[PDB]
Amino acid sequence: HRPEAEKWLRRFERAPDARARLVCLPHAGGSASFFFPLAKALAPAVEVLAVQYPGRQDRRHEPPVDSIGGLTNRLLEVLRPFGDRPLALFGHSMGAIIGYELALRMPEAGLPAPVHLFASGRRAPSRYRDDDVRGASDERLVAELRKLGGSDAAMLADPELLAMVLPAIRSDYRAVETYRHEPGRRVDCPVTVFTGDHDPRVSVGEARAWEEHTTGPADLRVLPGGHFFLVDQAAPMIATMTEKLA
Ligand SMILES: [Cl-]
Repeated sequence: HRPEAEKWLRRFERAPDARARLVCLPHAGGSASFFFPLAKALAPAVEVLAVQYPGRQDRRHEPPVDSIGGLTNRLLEVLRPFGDRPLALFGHSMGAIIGYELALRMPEAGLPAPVHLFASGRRAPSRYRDDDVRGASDERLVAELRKLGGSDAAMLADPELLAMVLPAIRSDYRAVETYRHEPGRRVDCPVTVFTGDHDPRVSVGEARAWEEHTTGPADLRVLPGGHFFLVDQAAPMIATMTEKLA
């Protein structure tokens, strides 16, 4: 079971004396490797556990888990062994939703409550939007990922890997857009929200609205950029996260 569980997590920089572990949950089309710089930046005080969803990179042959709830169910089991220190969650876009669902479910699932939720690039769970005004073409979604460079973009360049990963991007996209929150629910931990100032799917009001999803303090940081603002704006985010986790 642990060997299977370990397929879901990558520890790019062991931090045996970390005061907290930070579970990092990528966007649609994003893999664990997205958080390699963050693991290096937060160690030794915080240990990053970067989540590898089925269908990603080394898991490319596994069918995507097709719903937020299915991902959450599986991740709850993955995170069982980390109750010896505080656990915090960070997610971008789809990852933000999975982070929120994990935080809500953890106590009834038998896991200690998380100490903090960082929600990046995502409107509050209660905030509804109809279909993207831009549509969601294969070309746009792949182009956004290509722009980021790194390992995920390198994969997309190979037409054989592209053919396999495109349906995973599509599955992820559909999972997030079909996701519906359970009305009335609130986590108990602090929520710190990061959003780009021109992400067309996250208004400042929708980002502030994360306050309706916690009984604890909610914080909002608007950073310059679009949906993937967090790449170019990594430093102040890391600074804020370090401060919050200290
Ligand atoms: Cl996403």
